[PDB]
Order: sequence, then structure tokens, then C-alpha cells
Amino acid sequence: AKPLTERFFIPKEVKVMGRWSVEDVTVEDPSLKPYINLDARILPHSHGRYAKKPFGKANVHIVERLINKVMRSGASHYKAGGHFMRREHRSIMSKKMKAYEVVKEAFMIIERRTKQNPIQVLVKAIENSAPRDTTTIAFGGIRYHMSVDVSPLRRLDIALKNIALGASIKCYRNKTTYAQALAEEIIAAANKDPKSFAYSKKEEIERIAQSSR
Amino acid sequence: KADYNKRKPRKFGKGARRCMRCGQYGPIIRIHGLMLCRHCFREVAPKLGFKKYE
Amino acid sequence: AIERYFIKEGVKEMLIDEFLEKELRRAGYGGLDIKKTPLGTKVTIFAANPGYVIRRIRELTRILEKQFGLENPQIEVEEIKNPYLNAKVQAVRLAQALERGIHFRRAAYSAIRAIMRNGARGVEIRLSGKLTGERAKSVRFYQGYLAKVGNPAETLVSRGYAQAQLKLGVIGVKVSIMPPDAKLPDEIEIK
Amino acid sequence: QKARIKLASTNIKALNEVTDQIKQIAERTGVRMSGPIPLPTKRIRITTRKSPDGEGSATFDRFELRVHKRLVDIEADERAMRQIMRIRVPEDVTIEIELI
Amino acid sequence: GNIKQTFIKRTARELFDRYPDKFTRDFEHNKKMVAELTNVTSKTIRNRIAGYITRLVRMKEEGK
RNA sequence: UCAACGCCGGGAACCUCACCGGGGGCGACGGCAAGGCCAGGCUGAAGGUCUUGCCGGCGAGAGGAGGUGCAUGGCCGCCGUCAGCUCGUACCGUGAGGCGUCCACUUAAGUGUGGUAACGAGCGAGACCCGCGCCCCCAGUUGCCAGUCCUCCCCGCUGGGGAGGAGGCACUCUGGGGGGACCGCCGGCGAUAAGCCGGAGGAAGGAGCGGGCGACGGUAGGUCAGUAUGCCCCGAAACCCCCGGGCUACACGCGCGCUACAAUGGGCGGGACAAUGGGAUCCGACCCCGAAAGGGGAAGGGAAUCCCCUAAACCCGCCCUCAGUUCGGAUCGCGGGCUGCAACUCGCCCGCGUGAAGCUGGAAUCCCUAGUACCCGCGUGUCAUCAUCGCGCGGCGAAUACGU
Ligand SMILES: [Zn+2]
Repeated sequence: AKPLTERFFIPKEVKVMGRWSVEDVTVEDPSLKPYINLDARILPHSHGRYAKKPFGKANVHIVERLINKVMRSGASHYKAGGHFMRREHRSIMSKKMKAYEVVKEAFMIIERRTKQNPIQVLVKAIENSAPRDTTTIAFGGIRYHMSVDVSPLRRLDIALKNIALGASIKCYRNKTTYAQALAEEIIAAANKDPKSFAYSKKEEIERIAQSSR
Repeated sequence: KADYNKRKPRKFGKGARRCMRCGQYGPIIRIHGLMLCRHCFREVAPKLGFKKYE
Repeated sequence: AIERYFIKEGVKEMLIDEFLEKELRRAGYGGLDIKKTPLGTKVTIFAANPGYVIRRIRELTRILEKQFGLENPQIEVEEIKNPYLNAKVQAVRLAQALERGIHFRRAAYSAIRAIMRNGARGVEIRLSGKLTGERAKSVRFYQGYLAKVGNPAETLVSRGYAQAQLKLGVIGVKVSIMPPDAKLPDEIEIK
Repeated sequence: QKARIKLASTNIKALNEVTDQIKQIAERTGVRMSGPIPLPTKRIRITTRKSPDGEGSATFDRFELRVHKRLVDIEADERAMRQIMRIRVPEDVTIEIELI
Repeated sequence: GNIKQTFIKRTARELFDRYPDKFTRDFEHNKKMVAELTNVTSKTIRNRIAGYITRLVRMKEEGK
């Protein structure tokens, strides 16, 4: 059971969930620095206010974005890890409380196992899971599969989606839980282990793109 | 002879309600003491005071 | 409670209006009004040839509350002024013409000019049915100004419909008139 | 010692009329009135299908009848009743008066 | 679309050809002047006219 | 085919009814008694008909849920919430016809700015109507209770917390009248024109948001089984009434859905939190019976006064720990009830047992740009009883793109 000093937690300082700071966190990719919101907050919940405006996602805290990714059902209309993941009544869709708690437990585990700040961990994981791709372009009548570069905002979306999907994968119809899976995924991607769905797909995407240059 | 010509006084059922304008039986608006078929009501509503207000 | 007999009154008024529109066709029926005085039911009947209404009136006074159940009814008979601006009576007039045996282009243009003379900004008549042969067609005769769509359409324009019953079948007559005391929003007048 | 007046109408013209009438009465005379008080409007919605047949896409007509409601308390003087009961009460308005 | 329509623009140009200097470069003054001079019962048309008149005045006064 | 298939408001026990079996009625008008009944019989049951007596003195019209929607009217869907469709005078052509209605830029838009054998008008779009969100004035009950006064009760540590009833309209709310937003200011891009993107300020920002009204036309689109109607057809009948069956039949192919294939969970016990609407033989608080479904009394309420009404998802603790299982819940047996004249065919609810497929789903394909989509339950329509449906209501609440 949760102890009472954790069930009834009262924050005193401005801190993510009242527990983890941001001033000791440092980004290094100059492309992603201006899109990783590290503002000091207590509750990452924006209530869908920044969606209408085109670039309104750069004003949302990373933790809120991750929570919103984790708030999902899995993989419909496409296969992930080999198989459709359709839950449809036991899914956390429109339930932000559970995603909040999942992320909290994952951060606790990460801190326990690493002795560092889980936000620094997540930042390095994003940096290492963001891909630098190919598409189809017509130079007049004829079409070729070309290689094009990617923008930071789409990079971030890609990385967050892939981390959340890795967790949903490793927690599928198995004894493991979603929090433990997310922590595993994050540590793996941060230290560059091919055990990670996200690092794997990053490498695969760059590999293919290199071909069609 | 003269008895097997008139209908029983039903109290419930589709055969207990008519439309006073058309004589239909089934799809009768029942709302607020009104006894009219959907067709007749849609024809004579404004003359009773209903409007669009949408 | 409230609407039980509110709506009772509305429904019976509508049904009596229908009975009268069907039984006072030769006279020119224009409307109806009912007011239950403590003495009994005041029943105002508009018309354009009050002479036709009048022992007929006695039979009405009795049958009304013999069948529909009013109480203490006595009937008045007024005469419409400027009946050439009410689409109802014009529709019935034209239907009676077509039944008499006049040709429809003639009748329509006659009615159009006779309406536009006595005052109107716009008129539209639509005839539909078996006018030329056994395959049905529709034809409209228009003049002036109208407001087919929008709220002013309901607010200002008068509309009427009637049925001409010939030996071959039914011809549908639709009439729409605009009065001269009207004005639209963008129709400004600058100081 | 107070009389209560309930006014109900589908038109607000008659309501404004009657209420300004009562206000002028009770002001020219020495007698107190509380109000008028607007009660919540009562609307009757009937939604039905347009088509007389069953073919075609389904479309619906929404018909609405609105009823406005006002309340007044007039203090029940003698001249009050005598000068109130005799007012032009149109047919598009329903009035109900009681004692308290 | 923010495209002012026929009678709006015409009435602006006419009320401006007439009563020229009774309008200036502020929407509020122009609005009340329009209300005084014209028989309009809606606020949207009035405000659009007043804005178009503000624009006319700006461009005439200090340019082409 | 889109535009048929939870559509004909089509949730059919009788009625509805139009189908099947069997009975009984039925001649407006016109010229060559009818009928009511005690007992018994035929009969599913019947003065329907026979015994018994007594009382009483031929063709048409109506009607038709019969045929024709390829004879019609009226209404509805689709092209299409498309931006198009016409007229006068002049001009070009022998003429059918053309121009205007075209070119450039420009909008959700034949919406606008310039040029031109065209100059001017009209219908549609817009304007118009309804609701949401912000501020001001008026109003204070059946709505509200903060500050005021009096009582009463409780806790620990007299500091706190509750309940009344006086007395008030401050707050909330209700509903009438007014204001406010206009690319208006500033930046850029655009013919210096019409205009485009962005910044502030601001309740709200780029027809603010969401709806109603859907032009001229056409589709031999659907509806004679909603009513109205031409022709054709049916009189003891295809007309009008009663009884019983059927539309609920099932080797199968399809559309739309509900429940699941479990831990992003199942169960038990505790803790929270709405709105829309409706209500006389109707809603029924409160008390008592009953294990449950349900039963007996019954205050009040014609509805800002009473009722339907302490919603579920959510939170806490305990059991289960990846299994065809404490998943899943079809099918069947015994029993207990409600509605109703009648519950077998063919209704709904409750308890104990029983415990089938199903371990994420190929080819293919659907819906969705923000309080939107996904998830959760509630009201109302139909309705004596019956909601996996239609029309609406709130609760929790994202991801991506500002394009082609
Ligand atoms: Zn009807």
C-alpha cells in the first residue's frame, strides 16, 4: 500500500509534481533546445489550449506531452511489434489520472536505478531516439524515392510516440507493468541499447534513408 | 345483426387512438394531449404557433 | 393542466377553420376568429361575398356545437377589404375559373394584372399538372419583386395554395404576393 | 393581505402592456407591488421526420413553442382590486390571481 | 472572407462624398456619426461602414 | 451502388392488418312488413340460425391499406450549402446563336478592384432569424444565504464546526432592455486598389463559435400503404365486425451494432462528483413487510415550491498474478413475481445451479481537425407491459496539419 506521506503529498516549492527540479537539466542538441519546454511547473496539464495555434506545442512541458502519448490504446490500423493492439474498453482513453500515475512511478523507478534526474534521462533518450528520412518526389512526370531531412518538432513527435509504443509493446499480455516497461525503454534509449524499440527504429530509418540518397 | 358492425371500446393499444384529421392509427404524436399524425402536425403546426427557433 | 386544453383549443380552431374553408368555397373564405365571452362563443367569419353565407348560418350555428362541442355560439360575418392581396381567395378564384373551363395562360395573366393593379410589389403564380396532354408539367408566371429565401420570406410574403378538380385530374395552384408596405434590411434611405 | 398575480403568454407585447398597466395603477394609487418577477421560460419541443415515406436520407424538423411567465404581488387594497380586475386582458395572455 | 459588399461600400462612398469633414480617423467618432446620419438598425453593418470610412479618410488625407 | 438493408418514426401477444382458416352483417335515391326476445338445438361461442311461441305494424350510390408514383397534386431525398440562372435596350452574325455572364488580381461565394460593343436591372450568395460565451441598468419569488441578530447541539486544547428562524437581494441564478469586434492599431507581403500572414491588447480575432431558412432548373428518383384525386376493378364481395393462427418460421450469404477475447484488468468492501427533460387515476417522498424482484398505506405536487434524482467511468484497501483462469458469458433445469380480458405459439424482471465459441484478427475497407475525436453513463420518443434503436444531455478529455 502507498504510505500516507505519499498518498497525501503537499508540495512547497515549484517542482514537477513537487519532487523533481529542472535547473540541473541541460539539453545539448541545438536543434531541439528551443522546442523542449523546461519551464518550472507543478502540474503538467494544459487542458487542450495550445492545439489550435500552429506552433503551440513548443509551449507545453515535455512531461505533459509524454503523458498525452502514454494516454493511448495501442496500435489500430497498423501493427507494432508484429501485432495489432486493440483494447477498446480497457484502454486509458480520456483518463489523464492513470497516465499521470504511470509516469510518476516510472520516474521513481528511474531515479532509484540510476541515481540521477529522470528528466535528464528522458532528455538524453529523446536526443538519441530522434531521427535526422525518405519520401516520394516528382521532378516532372516521373517520381523518385528521395531522401529528405526532418524538422525538430516532427523529430520530437516521433521520439515520444516511439517510446510510448515501446512501453505498450513490452507490457502486452505479459506480467510486466506499463510503468516498469516505460522505465526500461527510457534507460535503454538513453544509454543506446539496441534493446529499445525507439533506438532501433531510429537506426533503421536512417539506414534506409542512406540508401535512396 | 346490428351488433356485429361497431368496434369495441379499447383502452390501450394501437387501436385505441386515431388522428382526428386523417383517420390513421399508428404513428400518432402523443405529446401534451395532442392527437395528430406526424404528417398532419407537420402541416398545421404554424397555425398552432410552433416555429423554427434553431 | 396548461397545454392539455390550450392545445385542445388550438386543434379545434384549426379543424373548424378547415370545415369552413371546405363548406364556404363559393363565398370566398379568408379566415376565422374565436373568442369565448362569458355569454357564449363569439365566432367571426371573414369573407368577400357575405351574401352567400346568409338559413345556412343557422345550420352552421347548430352543427358547430352539435358535432365539435362549442357552447352558446353566435356568428358574425364581416367583409374583407382589398381581397386582391390575399393569396387564399385568389387561388380559389383561379381554381374555379379553370374548373369553369377557361384556359390557364389567359386566366393566369388576367389574375396577375388584376392583382398588380390594386397594389403590389411582386406576384408569383405556379401551376402544376396535366395542362397540355397526359404528361404533367409545371409553369410559373411572375412579376415584380419577391424574397424567396430568408426570414423576411415568412415574415412579409403572403402564400396560398389550392386544388382545381377537372374531369382529367387535379391541377395545383400556388400563389405568392408581396404587399407595398414592406422594406428589406439593406433597403436604406439616407438622410 | 397580499394578492399574487401569475401571467403567462406566448407574446411579450401583452405582458409588457399588462405589467406597465399594473405599475401605473399602483404608483398613481398608494399601494405597494413587488416585481414584476420573470420566471423561467417553458419551451415545448416536438421533433419529427420530414419524409412521408421511408426512402431517402433521414431529416428532422424541430418545432418549438415558447411560453413566458411573470409574477407580481400587489398588497390587495380595495381600490386595487377594483381598478385591476377591469383591464384589457387580450386573448394571448392567461392570468391567475390568488390570496395570501 | 473580410470583403465588404456592394451597398456597404457604396453607402460609405456616398456618405463620404457628402459630409466629408464630418468624419475623421477614429472608429468611435465615425461610428456615432454614421448612426446619426443613417437609418440602420444593425451594429455590424454600421461598424463595417465606419471602418471603411476610416480607411478612405486615411488614404485620401495622406496619400492616394 | 453512392441516394435499399435499427428505413416506412415498422419496439406487430388481441387491436394495428393489409396474409391464412372459419363465422356473421350490408342495397342511400328509385319503381315489380322489417325486426326484439324466455328456454332448448347446430355451433369455438352466439335470437347467427331451427323447435317454442309472445311481441312489435333487379341497376346504382356509399365504402375500398384493390391496380397504375410511366395519368396527377402535395411532400421528401440527390446534383448541392454548388454559385450559379435569367431580362431590357443596343451591337455582331443569312441563320441557329453570340456579347453582356470575358481578361488580370481577388474571396467560403457571378464575393470585389481595374480593362474591354456593351450599358443597365433581377433571383440566389450575403443580408435575415435562434442559441453560447464577456460587461452595464431593472427586477427579488416558488430561486440564493455572504455579512447581520437570536435560539439549540457537538469536539481536543473555548478555539472551531454544524442546525433552525428571523431578517436581507450582497454572490449565484433567472429574464427583459442596452454595450462590445471593426483587419480597428502596429509590423511585414501585395497595382499605391481590392486584400494575405503575423504581434500585442483583449471575454472573444480574423464571415468569433454552432445552427434555421436551401435560387432557376433537372433527375419518368420515392410515396395512390398518411390524407386528396382521373381512369380500371370488386356489392352480399377485394365493403364492415368478431374468434383463432401468422408477420417471431431457419442447412446459408450480407449490412449496422452489443459483449468480449483480460493486468492500460476481474471481484469484495468503503469514498466522491452532473445536465437535459418529463409528471392526474400521473410523479410519488416518508413509514412498514419482503433475501431479491416486488407488495400495503400515504404527505405533497397541476410544477423555479413536490417527485423522477446521492449517475457511471474515477479514488482508497484487500484477494487473484498471465491461466481458457476468480477472463468470457452464450445455451439449458427448478423455483419466485409484474403488466394485461388473454403471456403455449409469443412478453419483461429476480434467486440457485449449468458454464459454448473466443489468446488481437488476411485481401480489403470506415469515421474523425478542438471542448472536436476516443471512453462513461442519463433523459425523452414509442409505451397497459417491453430499448443492444432514433432524437438529445452532461462527465473525463487528446494526436497530428495549418498543406496538395
Ligand atoms: Zn393525419
